Amino acid sequence: LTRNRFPRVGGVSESQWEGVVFTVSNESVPRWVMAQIQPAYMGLVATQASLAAAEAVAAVARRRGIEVHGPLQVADPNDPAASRSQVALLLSELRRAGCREIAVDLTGGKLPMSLGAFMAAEEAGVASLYVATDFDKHLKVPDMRTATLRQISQP
Amino acid sequence: RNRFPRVGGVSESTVQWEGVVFTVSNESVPRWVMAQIQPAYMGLVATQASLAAAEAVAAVARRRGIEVHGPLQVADPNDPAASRSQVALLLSELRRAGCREIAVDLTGGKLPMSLGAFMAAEEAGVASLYVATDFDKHLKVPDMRTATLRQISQPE
RNA sequence: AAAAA
Repeated sequence: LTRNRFPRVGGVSESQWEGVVFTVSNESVPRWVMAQIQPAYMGLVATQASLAAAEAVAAVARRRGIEVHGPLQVADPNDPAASRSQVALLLSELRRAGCREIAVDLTGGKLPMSLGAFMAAEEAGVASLYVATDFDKHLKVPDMRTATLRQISQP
Repeated sequence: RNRFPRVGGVSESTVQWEGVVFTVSNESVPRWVMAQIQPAYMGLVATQASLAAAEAVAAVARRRGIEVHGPLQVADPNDPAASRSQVALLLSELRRAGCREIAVDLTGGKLPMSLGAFMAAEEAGVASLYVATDFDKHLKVPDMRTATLRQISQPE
């Protein structure tokens, strides 16, 4: 059979990975993951609309001494194939730079961006992560006081 | 090592899928998908919070002659494992009930629910779909008029 | 809030 199999699904990581690749829609959630994981390497995949947010994340990362790859851009946030291709490129680029353990944080972007990132993570044998939060009812944004680093799959 | 040989594309057919399983957050998108695919069977996975919306979808479907399975429930929308288990059961239940071509619509529910549904679809060799819209910047809502059925993955 | 909004 050629059918895919997911032997380890779910769970929580509360720190390890030294590299993280993000799909990007906002800057605050990747900045939180950066503070939790303290990676030495970072990859970023964004859209035209979220490019500025991704550049804000990279600017904070560089001032902490993190090696940043990207932001790479996808032309269509609805297309899972473009996000798969760009995340797979960054995972390869991080590995060729010496990065060992890498995770893909697929929280940001539209669902096809996250699903393409997941497929690229699975094809590379790397873990996929998701930042679970409750919604801040009074500030109308994710409540990062509630943030938990959940694990989607560990190949 | 998993591999995804067929990723992306656009789907336009009222006869390709006999059944659709939804992860549920709202009733509007599943009702749109029902109209487009016109399935004979439907499965539904919900949380305690989205159970009422899933029941609204089921009620509409029953009155159109669709055989509805579920809603099954997951305790936590942030955990992929429960959604994966419940979608896997529904895919099996639909196959046992006579449904030969099933899709999983990933659009609804929290992202971990969708990711669990994707993993169950892949393990069952069934296709995953997404309802793409452009943002209706006038109403600050997804623009349902722009809705197109996207293919996420088509397992071999 | 759970269709990047």
